[PDB]
Formats: sequence, C-alpha cells, structure tokens
Amino acid sequence: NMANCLKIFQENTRRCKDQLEEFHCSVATAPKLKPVRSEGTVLRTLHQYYRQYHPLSLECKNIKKPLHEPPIPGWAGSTRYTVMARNCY
Amino acid sequence: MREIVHLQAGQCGNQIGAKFWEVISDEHGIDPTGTYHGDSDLQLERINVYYNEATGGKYVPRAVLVDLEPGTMDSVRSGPFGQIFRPDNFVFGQSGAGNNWAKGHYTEGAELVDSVLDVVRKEAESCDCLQGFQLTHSLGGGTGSGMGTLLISKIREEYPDRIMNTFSVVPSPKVSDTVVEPYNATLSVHQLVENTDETYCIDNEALYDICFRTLKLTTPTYGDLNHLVSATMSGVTTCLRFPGQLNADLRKLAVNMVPFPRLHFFMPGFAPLTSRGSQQYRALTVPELTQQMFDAKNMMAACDPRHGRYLTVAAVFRGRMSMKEVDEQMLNVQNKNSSYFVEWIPNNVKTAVCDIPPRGLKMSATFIGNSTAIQELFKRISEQFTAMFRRKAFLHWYTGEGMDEMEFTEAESNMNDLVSEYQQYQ
Amino acid sequence: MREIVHLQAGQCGNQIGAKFWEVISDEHGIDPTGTYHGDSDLQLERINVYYNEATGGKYVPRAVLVDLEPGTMDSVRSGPFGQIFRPDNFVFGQSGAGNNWAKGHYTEGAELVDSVLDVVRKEAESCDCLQGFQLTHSLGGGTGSGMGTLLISKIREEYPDRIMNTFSVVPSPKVSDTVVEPYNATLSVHQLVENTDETYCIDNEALYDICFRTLKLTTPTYGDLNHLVSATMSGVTTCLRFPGQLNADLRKLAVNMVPFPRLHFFMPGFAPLTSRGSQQYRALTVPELTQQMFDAKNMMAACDPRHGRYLTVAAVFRGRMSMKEVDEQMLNVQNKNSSYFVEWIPNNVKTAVCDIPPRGLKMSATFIGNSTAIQELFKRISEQFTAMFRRKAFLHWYTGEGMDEMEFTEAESNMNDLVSEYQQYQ
Amino acid sequence: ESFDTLKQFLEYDRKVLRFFCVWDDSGSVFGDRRELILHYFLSDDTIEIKEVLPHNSGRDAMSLFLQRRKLPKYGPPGVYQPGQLTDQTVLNVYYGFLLDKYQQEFYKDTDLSIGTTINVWGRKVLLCDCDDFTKTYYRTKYGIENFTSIPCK
Amino acid sequence: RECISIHVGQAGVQIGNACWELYCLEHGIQPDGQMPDSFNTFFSETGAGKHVPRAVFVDVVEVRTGTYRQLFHPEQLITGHYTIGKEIVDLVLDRIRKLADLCTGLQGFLIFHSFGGGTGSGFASLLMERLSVDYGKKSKLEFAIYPAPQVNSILTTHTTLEHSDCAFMVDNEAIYDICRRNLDIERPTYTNLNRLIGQIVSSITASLRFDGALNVDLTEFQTNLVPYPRIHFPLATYAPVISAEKAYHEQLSVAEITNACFEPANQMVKCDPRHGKYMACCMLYRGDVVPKDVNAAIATIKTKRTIQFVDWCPTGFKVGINYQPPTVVPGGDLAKVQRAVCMLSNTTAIAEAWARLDHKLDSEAREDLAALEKDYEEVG
Amino acid sequence: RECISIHVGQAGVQIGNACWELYCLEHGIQPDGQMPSDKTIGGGDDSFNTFFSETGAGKHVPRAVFVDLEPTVVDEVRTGTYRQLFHPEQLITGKEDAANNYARGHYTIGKEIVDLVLDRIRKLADLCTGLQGFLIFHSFGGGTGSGFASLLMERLSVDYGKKSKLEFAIYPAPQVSTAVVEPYNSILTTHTTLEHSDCAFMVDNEAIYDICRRNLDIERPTYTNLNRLIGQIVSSITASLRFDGALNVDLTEFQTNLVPYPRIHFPLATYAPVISAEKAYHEQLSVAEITNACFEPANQMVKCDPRHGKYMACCMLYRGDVVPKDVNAAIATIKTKRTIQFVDWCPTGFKVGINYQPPTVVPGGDLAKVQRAVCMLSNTTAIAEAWARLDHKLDLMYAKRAFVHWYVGEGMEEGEFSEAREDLAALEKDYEEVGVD
Ligand SMILES: Nc1nc2c(ncn2[C@@H]2O[C@H](COP(=O)(O)OP(=O)(O)OP(=O)(O)O)[C@@H](O)[C@H]2O)c(=O)[nH]1
Ligand SMILES: Nc1nc2c(ncn2[C@@H]2O[C@H](COP(=O)(O)OP(=O)(O)OP(=O)(O)O)[C@@H](O)[C@H]2O)c(=O)[nH]1
Ligand SMILES: Nc1nc2c(ncn2[C@@H]2O[C@H](COP(=O)(O)OP(=O)(O)O)[C@@H](O)[C@H]2O)c(=O)[nH]1
Ligand SMILES: Nc1nc2c(ncn2[C@@H]2O[C@H](COP(=O)(O)OP(=O)(O)O)[C@@H](O)[C@H]2O)c(=O)[nH]1
Ligand SMILES: [Mg+2]
Ligand SMILES: [Mg+2]
Repeated sequence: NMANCLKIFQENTRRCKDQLEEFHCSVATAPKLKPVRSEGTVLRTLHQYYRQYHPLSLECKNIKKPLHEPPIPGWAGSTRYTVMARNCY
Repeated sequence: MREIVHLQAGQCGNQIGAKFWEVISDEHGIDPTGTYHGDSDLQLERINVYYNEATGGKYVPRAVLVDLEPGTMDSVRSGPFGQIFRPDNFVFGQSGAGNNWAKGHYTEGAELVDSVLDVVRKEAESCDCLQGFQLTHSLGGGTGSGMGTLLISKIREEYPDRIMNTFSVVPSPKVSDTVVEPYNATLSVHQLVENTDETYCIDNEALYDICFRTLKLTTPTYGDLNHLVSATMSGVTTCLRFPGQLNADLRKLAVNMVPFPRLHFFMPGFAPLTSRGSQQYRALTVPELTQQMFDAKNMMAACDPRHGRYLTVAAVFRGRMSMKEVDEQMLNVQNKNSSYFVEWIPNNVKTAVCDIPPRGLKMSATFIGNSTAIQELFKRISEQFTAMFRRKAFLHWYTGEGMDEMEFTEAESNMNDLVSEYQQYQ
Repeated sequence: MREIVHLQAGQCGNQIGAKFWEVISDEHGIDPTGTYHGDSDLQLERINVYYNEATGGKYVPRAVLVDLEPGTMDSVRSGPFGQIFRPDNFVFGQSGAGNNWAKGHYTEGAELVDSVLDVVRKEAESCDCLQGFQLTHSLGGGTGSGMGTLLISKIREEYPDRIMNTFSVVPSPKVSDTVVEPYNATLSVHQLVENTDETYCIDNEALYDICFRTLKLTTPTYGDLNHLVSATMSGVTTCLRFPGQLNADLRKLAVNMVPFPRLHFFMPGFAPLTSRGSQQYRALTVPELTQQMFDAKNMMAACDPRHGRYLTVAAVFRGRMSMKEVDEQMLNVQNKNSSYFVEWIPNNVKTAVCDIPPRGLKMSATFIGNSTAIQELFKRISEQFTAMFRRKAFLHWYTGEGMDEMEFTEAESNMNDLVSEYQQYQ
Repeated sequence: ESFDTLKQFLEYDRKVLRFFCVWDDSGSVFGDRRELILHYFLSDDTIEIKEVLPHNSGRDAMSLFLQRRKLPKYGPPGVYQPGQLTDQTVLNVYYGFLLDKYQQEFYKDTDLSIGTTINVWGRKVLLCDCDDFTKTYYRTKYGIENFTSIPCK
Repeated sequence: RECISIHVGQAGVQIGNACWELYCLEHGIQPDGQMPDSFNTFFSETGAGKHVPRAVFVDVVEVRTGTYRQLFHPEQLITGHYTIGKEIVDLVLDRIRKLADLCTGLQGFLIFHSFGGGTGSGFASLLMERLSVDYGKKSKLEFAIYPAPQVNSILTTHTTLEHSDCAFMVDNEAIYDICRRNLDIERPTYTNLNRLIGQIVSSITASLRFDGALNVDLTEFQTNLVPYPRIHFPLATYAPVISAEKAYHEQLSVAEITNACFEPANQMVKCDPRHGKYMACCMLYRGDVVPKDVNAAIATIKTKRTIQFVDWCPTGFKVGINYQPPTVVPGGDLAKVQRAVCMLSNTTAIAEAWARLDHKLDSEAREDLAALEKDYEEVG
Repeated sequence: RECISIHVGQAGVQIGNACWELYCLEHGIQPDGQMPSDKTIGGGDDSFNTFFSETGAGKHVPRAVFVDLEPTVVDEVRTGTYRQLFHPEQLITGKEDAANNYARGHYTIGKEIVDLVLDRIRKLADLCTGLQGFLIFHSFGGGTGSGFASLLMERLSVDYGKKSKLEFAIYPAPQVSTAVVEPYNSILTTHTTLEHSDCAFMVDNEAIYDICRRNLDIERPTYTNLNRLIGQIVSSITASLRFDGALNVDLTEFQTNLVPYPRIHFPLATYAPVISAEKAYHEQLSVAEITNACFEPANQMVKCDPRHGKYMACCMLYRGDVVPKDVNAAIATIKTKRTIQFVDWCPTGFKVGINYQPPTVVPGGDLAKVQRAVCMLSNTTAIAEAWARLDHKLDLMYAKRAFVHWYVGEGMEEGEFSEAREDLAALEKDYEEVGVD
C-alpha cells in the first residue's frame, strides 16, 4: 500500500523531470532568425504601413464632415432622422 | 505535522505574501504549475506545514488573501507563482479602504470579516495539528490596519491557545508614503499589543539602506526589498520543515524571547548578504555570519540598537555546522557587548540549528531580537499623534463612521503606557 | 425485480424528466436510440428498476409524462433525448390550466385522468414487484398541481402500502413567478399531505445562488438547474440498482428519517459542487463531502437551519470507500456544533454505502433531511396567503368551480396545525 | 554595454507583436485546453500573455495571465540570492557609486515563429497564428513568408 | 392549435394590416401565400398551398387592392348598434362558424376596435354579446383604442365593461409624444403608428407563436391579471423601442431593458402610476433572455419605496419566456435587437383619467361610471 | 471599477473635445469607436472598462456628459470628427444661452432640462457596476457654466449623496479678463457648491499661458493648447485605476490624503514634463529634476506664489519607468530645502502613487514623447489670496450695485448676494484659522 504509493510518486516525478529536460534541450536546439533587410528599411515600410491602413495615427488633421451624410439626432439647420436627412441632403 | 496558516491582508501584505510564497516554493521545489520538481526527498517528506496536497498530485498553498478592492488581486494572480492559489482564497469587496481606519474596522470590515472567517475556519478544519497564525499586513494602510487587525481580534476569540506572530510594516522615520500614517499606526499599536504573542516589525528605510549599503544595488526594485523579508520569514520556520541537530518551533522561540506578555516587540535580521561583485571574495563561515548579525549598519527592522539595551536574542542557523563555534561566537558576542545587554539574565542568546541551508548557500541564519531600542520606533509616531491631534487634523472623517474621540485618547494613552513600560531597563 | 413507475406532472415534470433521464442514461450508459453502449456490464444488470425492456433491444423508461398543453410535449420530443420516450405514455390536454389546479381534473381533466388510468395500471402490471411511484411537479402552476396532486390522491386507493414520493417545487422567496402561488401552492398542502410521506423541497432561487457562487457560471441556465436536482433525483435511489456493502432503498430513507406521518418534509443537497476552475485545487476526500453537506450554500431549499434545529439527517454514499472516516467526521459534527441539533433522539443520521460512483467521479453523497427550520417556508407563504384572502380578492374563479368557503378555512386550519406541530421541537 | 533604453522606447513605442497560442492539456487530471493571446513588446523586450474565456464561463475572469517582464527560456529558474539580478556591478561606494569594469537569457522576437512551442514557466504552449502587423514585421525583418494558420480549436 | 383575430372599423382594418404584416413576415409568407409548423395557429393548411389567414375584418377596406390582394380571402373580409348590425353580425357569425368548424381546438378570440367609431364601437358592442350566446365562457380578448385626452365614448361602457375579460387602453397621442423624445420620427404618420401596437400584439401571442422554456399561452393573462370578474381594464407598454444606431451604441442587457417600462417616460398611456398603485404585472420576454438576469432585476425594483404596491399583492408578478427575437419589418422602424420585454399591468391610475373623462363629459352609463369610479377608489 | 465625468458649459465640452482624444489614445479606441483588428495596444483586457462601455457588437461608447444650453459649440462637438463615438443622448443640447447670468441657468432656463440630464446620468450610473465618483468640468465666469453646474451639483447630493464629487474649475485671471461680471457669477457658484464639493481643483488661464510660453515654446497660443495639458493631467489623476503599478491610488484615496477638513478643500494642480520634442532629448528628464520642477513656483497652473503660504498636502501620481529609490531620495531633499515652508500638523505631507504606463502623446501634437510623468496635487493655503482679489473686486463694484437688475429680474432675491459674501467671508476666515502655529 505505502510501497505502491511511493513507487508511483517516484515514477511520476522522474517522468516529469524527463519531459522538462527534453523541453530545455529543444529550446536549446531550435533555430533563430537573422535579419534580411536592414534596420533602416524596416522602419520605412512600417512608416508606410501607418499611412495607408491607419492614417488617423500621426495625422490629427480633423477633417470636416462630408455633405452627403445625415446629422446626429438634431441641432437644427416622415421616417427616421437618418433617412429623412439623407433625403434632405 | 504542525501546519501554519498564513494571513495576507492589504496591498502590502498581498505583495509580501505573493513573493514569500515563491521563496518557499523553490525551497520545496514547487513549479508555477503546482507539481513537485524537487532535488532531494527532504522537502517531500514534510511538505504539509505550508502546502496542501490536491487530488491530482497538485500542491496548493494554504493561505488567505484578503483586500477590499480587486486591483491588487489581479497582480498576485498574474505573477510567476500566481496560478497555484485557490480561486476561493481570493476574498474581495467592491470598494477600497484608502488610508483610513474606520472603513475597514466598523462600517465595512464587519460585512466581509464574516466572509473571510468562512474560509479561515474551513482551512483549519482540513489541518491535522495546527500550530498558529502568521499574518502579513501594513500598519499604515487601510486594509492591513482596518481588516487584518479585525482578524487579529476575531480569530483568537475562537482559538485562544495557538501562537500569533505578525510581520508588520511600521511607518518610515524619514520619508513616508501617506499623510495619515500616524493615525492608523497609533490606532493599530494598542490592538496589536493586547492580542499578538509576538511582532516582527519591518521598515522600508531599514531595507533600503541595506540594498544601498550591503547589497549595493543601483536601481533596487521593490522585489529586491521584499526578498529580504521573505527570506526572514522562511528562516524563522526552519525547524518545522527539515531535520536538524537542535530544532526549535515557533512555541520554542515564543517561550524564549518574552518574559512579560506586553514585551513582545522584535528586530529581525538575516546573515548571508553579499554584493554581486563581492560574492566570491568573502569567506562564508560562522565568524563572518555572526559579524553580520550583530551590527547596526547591516541591520533590518528599524532603529539603532546601540541606543537601547537588548533583553534577548534568537538565532536560527541552517546547515551542517560545528556547535562549538556557535557557542564560542555567541559567548564572545555576549562578552564583548557586555555594555549592551541586561545584567539580570545570565544567557540571552537562543540557539537553534537545522540541517538544510537554502539554494545557492552553504549556511544561513535569521536574527530575532527583543530590545528596548524599539522604544524609539513609537516615540516619533506618538510625537506625530500629539503634533497633529492638537489641531484635530483629520478627525472628522473618523467621526464620519460613528466613532468618537475617546478611543483616540485611549490609543494614545495605551501607547504611552507601553512606551513607558520599556523605559525602566535603562 | 423492484420496478419504479415514474409519473411527471406538468411542463415542469416533463422538463425535469428531460434531464433526469439524461443523468440516468449517462450513468447506465445508454444512447439516444435506446440501446446499450457503455463500458461495463454491471450497469446492465439492474436496469429493470427504471427502464422497461422491449423486444428488439430497447429500453423504454417507465416514465409517464402528463400535461394539459401539447407544445411542451412536442418540445420534449424535440430534445436530444426526445426519442427514447415512448409516444403512448404522453398524456396531452386540450385547454390550458389557467394557473389553477381546478380544471386540470374537474372539467377537462376528468376524461384525461380516466385516460391515464390506462397507462398507470397497464405499466404497473408489466412489472413483477413494483417498488413505488414518485412525482415531481410545481406548486406555482395549474396543471402540475391539478393533475399531479390528484394523481397523488387517486393512486392511494389501488396501491396503498406501496411507497409514494414527490419532489415539491415550492415558490420562489424573493422574485415570485406567478401571483397564484398564495393559492395554488397552499391549496395542495391541507389534504395532499397525508397522501405523501417523502416530500422533498426544491426551490428556484436555492439553485440560483449556489450555481452563482459554487459552480461560478456567469450565465447560468435551466440546463444545470435541472442537473443539480437530477443528481439528487438519482442519488437517492442508488443502492436500489447498484450493489454495495451497505444497501438501503428509498423506503429505508423513509423509515430512518421521520417519526410521524405529518412530519415528513425534507431539505436536500448534493456535496461534490466544485467550480470548473476549482477542480484542480480541491482534495476530493471523504471529510470534504460531509463538510459541504452541512452548509447553507449547498442547500437546495429556501430555509436556513442556523435559524432552526436539525431533527434527522440522511446520507447516501457512493464509490468503493472505507467507512471509518465517514463515521469519524460524523461523530465530529454531532459534537462540535451541538447547538444546532435536537435532543430526545440518540443518533439522528443514517448512512448507506454503495460501490459504484457516478461516471467521472469517485465519491459523492446524497442529502435528505427534515428540520424545524422549514417552518420558515410555510409561514412565509401563509402570511402572504392570509394577507390577501381577507380582502376576498380572487374568489370569483373559485365560486365557479364547485369549491366553497369551508375548505378555505380547512386549508388555513391545516396550515395552522402543521405549523404549531413544528414549533414544539424548536 | 548598451544600457540605454530610449532607443527601443522612442522608435518602438507602440508596436506589439501578437501571437495566438494554445495550451493543450490532457495529461493532467483537470486541465482544460486553454488558448492564450501573446503580446511581445518591442519597447523594452517584455512579454505578457492574456487569457480569453470561452462561452458559458468555464472559469473565473482575471484578464491577465502573465505580467510585464521578460520570459525566461530555460524553464523556471530557482530564485537567485538578493542582489544577484543587478544589471551592473559596482565597487565600494565612496551616497554615490564607483562602478566596476572587470565583470541570464531571455526570449526575443527571433525565437517566436509560427510553428514553434515556447516555455511560459514550464507550460507546453504552441504558437498558432498572428495578426497582419506581425506578418508585415516578419516579412520585412526576417523574410518569412507563408504564415499558415495551425489548425487548433 | 388555432388562434383567431377579429378587427372592427377603419382602425381595426388599419391595425390588422400591420399586425398581419408582422405575422406574415415572421413566417415565409410572401403576398401570394405559398412557401419557399409555426404557421398553423394563424393560417390554414390548404392542399393547393395558399395559406388562408385566420382573420375576420369588419367595417380604406386600399387594403383590398394593394400589396396583398390575393393573400386575404375576400369572403372572410366583410364590408352601427341597431340598424346596420342586423345584416352583418348574423352574416359574419356564419363565417366565424365556417372557420371554427375546421379548427381542431380554438383557444384565442381576439377582437380589436375603436371607441370613437360608429361602426367601430357599435359592432364592438354587438359582437361580444352575440359571442356570449353562441360560444359561452370561452376566452375573449379586447385591446381597445380610444384617443388620449387634451386632443359613444360612454355609450359602450355600459354594455362591454361587464362582458369583457380584458381591455387595454391604447391612446394615439400617447404614442405620438412617446417617440419624439426617444426616436426621431418627426411628424409621425398614421399608417405606421399601428406598427408599434403590431409589435405588442406580436409579443402577446409569442408562446402561441414560438416554442419556449417557461412559456405561457393566451388564456392565462385573462386568468392571472384579473382580480375581479367585472373590473379588469389593464394597460400594456412596450418600452424597449429604439432605432438601429442606438441599438448599436448602447449595450442592451435584460436588467436595464425592463426599467424603461417602470419609468413614466416610456409608459404607454399618459397617466403615470405614481398616483396609482401597481396591482400586478406580467413579464412577456423574447430573444436571448436568460432566467438569471431577469430575477436579478425585479429584486432591485422590489426593494425600492419610490414604487408603491397594493397591500393585498405580495407576489404581484408573472413571468413568460419566448425563444425568438422579434422580427423586424423591412420598411419599418424597428432595430434588429436581440432582446425585448412586453408589459401587461392594471393600475388604479386609470381611474383619474376616467375622472377626467367624467368632468369633461359633465344617463345609465353616467351613474354606472360614477359607481365604477367609487369601486375603483375603494379597491385601491 | 467605473468613473463618470461631467462637462458643463462650452468650456467643459471644449475641454472634453480636446481631452477625450487622449482617453481614446491611452487605449486604442478609434475616433470611429472600435478596436482595430490588426494593430493592438497591449494594455491588459479591462483597462478600458472604467472610461468606456463595451457593446457586444464590438463598438465602444464613453461614459460622460457634455451639457450646454447654447448650441454653437456642442453642435460643433457632435458634427466634428467624433460624430459616431459619442452617444447621441449623452450630448445634451439646449436652445438658448445664459448671457453671463447665474439666475437664468439656476431657476428659469435650468429646470426644464435638468430633469432630462438627471435621467441621463441616472441611466448611465445604473449601467455602471463599480462607480467610484464624479468629476466636474465647468467654468466660473460664464452663465451656463456657473448656474447649470451649480444646479446640477445641488441636485446631485439629493439623489446619490455619499459618492465623491471632484471639481476641475476654471477661474478668472488676475491680470486679464474675458467678461465684466465674472466676480458676481463666480462667488454665486462657489456659494452653493461649497457644501457639495469634496476637493475642488483649480485652473487659471494666464497661468497656463506662461507654461505654454516659457517651458513649452509657443507664442500666441489658443485654448486648445492648454486644453490638451488639462486633459493630460486629468488622465494622469486617474492613471492608477486603469493600469497597474507598485503603489496604487484610486478616487477614494485623494479625499483621504488631500483635505483635512470639509471647509478647506481647494488644492492646486501642476504637471511637470511640459517640454516639447525639440528640448526633451537635449536634456535628461531625470526623476530628481522633474520632482524639483513641481515645487518651483513658475510651474504652477494657478497664478499665485506658494512661498507665501504653508503646504498642507501633496499627492504624487507617478508614471512610466520610476525607481522607488529616487522618489524617496527626491522627497528627502524636498524636506531639506528650508525655502519650502511647511505647517506643523502634517508631519508626512506626501502621498506617492506609481504607475507602469508611459505618458502618451497625441501624435504630431504639442508635447514630446517621454518616459516619466508627475501629477502634482498641491493642497496649500496660498489659494486664499487668489480669493481676496475676487472679494476686493466684489466689494468695489457692489457698493454701486452694478448690473444687479439683470439677476433680480429672473428669480433672484437681492439678499442672497449678502449671504454668499458672508459665506465667502467664512471661507476666507477659516484659512487663517489654521495658520496659527
Ligand atoms: N392607434 C391607431 N388609431 C387608429 C388607427 N386607425 C384609426 N384610428 C383611430 O380610430 C378612429 C377611426 O375612425 P372612426 O372613428 O371609425 O371614424 P369613421 O371612419 O368615419 O367611422 P364612422 O364615424 O362610424 O363612419 C380615428 O379617428 C382614429 O383616431 C390606427 O391604425 N391606429
Ligand atoms: N482656461 C480655459 N478657459 C476657458 C476655456 N473655454 C472657455 N473658458 C472660459 O470661459 C470664459 C468665457 O465665458 P463662457 O464660459 O464662454 O460663458 P458661458 O459658459 O457660455 O455662459 P454664457 O455666455 O452666459 O452662456 C472665459 O473667461 C474662460 O475663462 C478653455 O478652453 N480654457
Ligand atoms: N514592505 C512592503 N511595504 C509595502 C508594500 N506595498 C506597499 N507598501 C507600503 O505600504 C504603504 C502603503 O500601503 P497601502 O497602499 O495603504 O496598503 P492598503 O491598505 O492595502 O491600500 C506605503 O508606505 C508602502 O511603502 C510591500 O509589498 N511590501
Ligand atoms: N426548480 C425548478 N423550477 C422550474 C423548472 N422548470 C420550470 N420551473 C419553474 O416553474 C414555474 C412555472 O412553471 P409552471 O407554471 O408550474 O408550469 P406548469 O406545470 O405547466 O403549470 C416557474 O417559476 C419556473 O421557475 C426546473 O427545472 N426547476
Ligand atoms: Mg367608425
Ligand atoms: Mg454654451
């Protein structure tokens, strides 16, 4: 009874330490990546990344609201206000 | 066989416990997942004094994490060893305390103390033979002083016999972090002295000067502060977990420092502290460890011990050691420091030796000292209470929860009685 | 050889059957086409208690499901286990129940309850030694309290000595779901209490709160409300079908539980209720079941025994376990918390240990217990019935269904005497 | 030694390389197949991982799994002695310092690629996907193409 | 299962237009009638495939030659108290008996009308006592429409009040001011003012329409919300109404989608029940409504003393759940929401509106309404 | 946790216009109002829960009130760039102005929209689960920024009560002026909020023009330049509720650390890194230097000299990379300078909070990109002489009773001005009642 529990625990700890050592060897084995295209040119296409997908960063231009678009609830000057104001414009 | 229930109150106590439970995780070889990854069988043999065994081979720390607001529970849980505490051991409110005493003591602490007792007494019911209660809290906080001190009041009305030690964080002498620290400190000293068998007080000034003077760090982060105290708490409970030549449990020290029930205020320490650059150029022996224990510039806790007089000294050595050097160096530290000891006790220094040093060290030890130089710690707090209560500075927001001024004068009077009781040995 | 004929009343009964016969189907290892798939063979031995066996390897449950509206029946056949139920056993009405128990047997239910007498004593004679019937209905609805209560009453003539049973869905304390619960629940207790002897008590919020805090689901549904009642629904009758080393039927749980036929109202629970994120932190041992059984957060009823006193307790265990520790903790709970226990009875609690745990578990327990704290339920419904009957508010229906004002006073008087009976053992 | 931090902070302030991760666990008794969201911060070479709870709320919600410091590659290290984790040693003082001259590994972006398994303090988590910003960063910096999704969950 | 719908007057045919638009658009009913088991309770099963509607239109009757000429059976659609009812009421009873003879079991009987119409109130006050002498104690429903104050009213109260199980109170101006502060339908029309009450008549028969978890039928709220057999004239509000964009901005959960019914700004009639007393209520739910969050919402209202319950109703609540979200009409104004709440309640706060009607009017109807006023004061 | 802030007046809603972009930039919440699907921020998963609401569709709606009775600025706010992010009903629009009158916005034009504003705030608060308090964004010298804000403040305590009410107020400049009747509607709006406010912060106009002139290098600036700085300091005051750090401060900790009494609750506010990108990288922004900069009088956002007063409470709210050693090392030499005078009853005098989030910058905006930030909340008795000048102007002008006929014709009583003057006399007297040593 006690011997079975102790033997099971010894086998369990030994297996777990074995998998941990195998993981450590695998991290020691796995290859690394080296840079093609330099540091001074990855930032350039990152700069172009932030100017054709997300232009709002690095802009703060605050463009005006276009004239083909209906106003928020109401400030003055049937259907709902969205559709009615689309008909009005 | 003698298991310890840890109490973890506040934001301070939460971080201190969150890293004490990792210096006690590498000792017993507990991984972040919760499985035994140990090196020998000594830790496996008596891993019950801090850890509970779960059904799938997982090990679960046995401690209660309590704070009003959940902004600190998301920091302890997300840590490196944050996924081994129970979901049910994180008890929480909805609001915070915020540098106040009454909010954690009467009008909101009473609601959630009944929610922390339901897990504390459940936790003790799974214990085989409980030894006592360790608590980590801040004296200058709102939840450590508010809720944790309520727990000091509440648990020992149910278990009166068991031991009680607190790792308390006193306000710093030179620079403090909260304008109403002295109010909470004076209100907590009185309930501390009437309810705790022993007190391990830590100051951040005495950690910072060690990380400057001895450890020689350039940018000491707060984990570097909390490691010294976590090593201190791990090094006072050596003998319950490992065999040794002469083993001492918490009762065996508490019978050895306190002669009087109101003289239980201490001065922790830690011997093997070396710099990064000076690690291999220092001989690590008993004389150079005992030359680090009994100095003031390399000392933890708080005030200068040369301005007072020690009553007693405890020392818990770990590692294979020669007891003749132990006795010889303790006798010489009594003999050369004859002017700094009482004359009405023959032997003041206690000796306790366990066999196992921690990882990366060959021998280690922990200093514990009762002295009358702790009188100076409360002198400045009482001075601040007298200098701020005269104008009734923050008085109306303690009366904003139904509390009167009579208990404030009672706390000041009890602090004065305590600080005059230590005085008669000079 | 000991066969159970199953009668469910109302949409409540149909839809609690839709999950009880899911739990039974999982524990006896059958599939939604009715045949056998399970791993072991001892489950196939005593299938005859619940499943009627037909030619062609089919196990029809002995479940007769009655209702006054066919859409919930079509929803029952629309479930994952809607195939294994026979189509002949479904009894269907034409008009609604009107949130009253009158017309489910008087006007439209006369011919319909004549029709169920061709399925009650047909399915009974196919067995050999019918162990008993059992029911589950709702006291806040009309058809469950109409057909189910009279089928409780009508079945007493043909088979008196055979044990009957019911699981009563008492109305919700805080958020009521129907205004007729002062009538339709109280009117089934004055004379439909002597017909039954094993009345349990399952409450809607009493599953809500425990599913919130114990299982920790942000979005609970009725699919686990039915699971939590079905686990007790099958755990009461486990030794009937599964051999063990201490076998004890439901008649056992009747004899060893109640001293008088009037005092037979129970208060159940189920102990392995751990959150899915707290499975790996809880040591599934014998003491942690009987710890959780004696708590208000694992109580499947509205009332609280801390306000009352434990009269008798029952516990039915599973799994190959050793019975030293259950009796050790059992002697522990009779002695430490001795204030919440009733004198004039030497030992109060019955144990029943079988060998087979439910699939995926190793040990569990089922709770049955009467008390004087269930007085809190019937008084809280009686005060709301007496707070509205004095204004003669709802009598216009009841004048037109052949019920006069004598049986109203009869209902109030039976409530009064059953309440006053439960006051002496306080 | 390059002990300045303003380089990687100014030019890499708001760049986060996301990776979708999956931690399979059938060996343990009550482990669940918990998937994770990885965040590598190029600002200070730190790394935090996030949890996404599935439907019906199987577990509790903390919104954080690991905090804002660097991931060790060689498993969980035993904790060092106090003072051993400093970045630069120093001679004996004089409040000032006089530094020394005659005197640890961490995961970096060069190791995270689609198809590898990494060591988050002992766990067997597997990188499966990335977002389009991470695809662009690897396409430019390391020439990696065909960021094929690994079919999991 | 087979339900019926009767609608009286110009108001009746106009509200039946939008109500049957909702009914025909939940199912795959295109205006020809065919398909590309939820349909049988309002439509028949004809072997040719054209589903005959189970509806009777009595009386604008545009609806004949508009978008749906072939969907409506022209024999069922018929073209006011003592003269005109002699050749219509006994004739439309023939068609009612024709439709009832093919149904297996009839359960619903739904009559809609307008109080201000000669035909609309006269046939309303003819059909229900002709109903009493041919059908008996079967349930009948009345969701009446009468214009709000400040913008034949008593002639029908002495003959319909005693012989009606339920009667709502739909006021046109009271929906006119209910959207302009919430929606932005500036200058609301009339041909789609019945779209909202079309949504409510969709919600009242939801369990008859769709399957449910805790669902309840048409016969129950005329046996649950009625205290007394002569007085039961409740109200009905459908507060959770918004357009698509406010359905996109704010998050809709069950708790704060029911508070709008209890507040007077979305109370469907103008008379706020702060003066009155909440007698009892009725939850008719639909969509992704969970049984947990509802019972975490009524408990917050119950512990509030701003509301006032009557003394004799301790429970005072009623719950019915339906699976499907409401169906949004193309060309309508509803948002494709995932949850909605339908309200049924009777209050004492109707009595002050009828005292307003009393002193605005100011012979047997007069004394009967005065006695009704006194009885409603004594009850609450 | 939750937080709800209230902007009153065109000053308040313009502060929201030029401040809530920083709330949209702390997280990655777009001006459209969604989380971008390929670019991520990496700030946890609930750091947006306090200031923005989550909708199951995915879009994020804020928790704030922009109320104005005059349309010309709130209409610009809605019609501008954030036309979809803001909830439409959360932007309350009026139809007429106040014309620098407290009386109209407090009684006559007030009461017919305060009920709807109360409805909006009650709905928004009942949406929230862990609401911590209120923040007030309104002016003093205006009419609708004074009267409507005062009526909202006097209506708030009736409903909720004990929830904290923080104030961020705009004060008339000592040297220059915008309107002519500003002492009147100033002391009329500090008379009723005094019993309702908890810690009233203070913002001047010319005192931030000095900051934007000499530290930051802008000649001839406008309101948006200072509005961005105000937005920076209010976001840094709520920094620790949203992100994690060593020492954490929430909205219940400022009250317990700044004001000792209910009658002296007017601290001062200062933000230290106010340099631009041309000089941020030409000098080292050390923690010692940015700690020394906050105690220089030239950094103050209110035109007053604190050397003539006694410091009462301070509240450090640090940010980014901060070593806790140098914080104590800088505060320890803060006590060493005898030129900074301290009072005797506050021996500690400092509260420190650390966050691990760097101070963000609007991209291409005005300020620089730095790693450290200081939020100074200096409670001092030097705010009394900023009130003695307003009292002096009131005494000089009230003796001729100028412009009172505008107020008395809309619900005012002429005796209420004397009551407000005596209340401010008490508010002036109690400041020297604590100046005794
Ligand atoms: N809410 C609502 N009200 C309606 C609707 N259609 C009509 N009504 C109201 O009901 C009234 C119906 O008109 P009637 O009162 O019958 O007048 P009529 O059509 O000339 O009928 P007679 O006077 O008998 O000839 C109108 O005045 C409307 O106010 C509708 O679709 N919805
Ligand atoms: N510092 C600062 N002050 C502002 C800003 N915007 C407006 N103000 C203040 O507003 C004052 C001008 O009065 P207003 O606020 O426009 O008056 P109002 O609120 O519209 O009240 P009425 O004119 O009566 O409608 C100036 O004295 C400024 O102090 C701002 O962006 N920054
Ligand atoms: N030793 C130690 N002190 C701490 C820690 N965290 C905070 N403190 C100190 O505790 C004081 C603040 O405590 P406080 O935030 O009020 O705790 P709270 O009551 O939980 O909120 C400061 O003076 C800190 O120096 C810790 O982890 N260890
Ligand atoms: N406890 C419990 N209650 C249920 C369940 N299913 C339905 N109910 C309750 O049944 C009540 C209404 O059902 P009821 O009217 O009795 O259905 P009926 O039997 O057809 O009349 C509601 O309050 C529900 O909460 C269940 O599985 N468990
Ligand atoms: Mg008409
Ligand atoms: Mg304005």
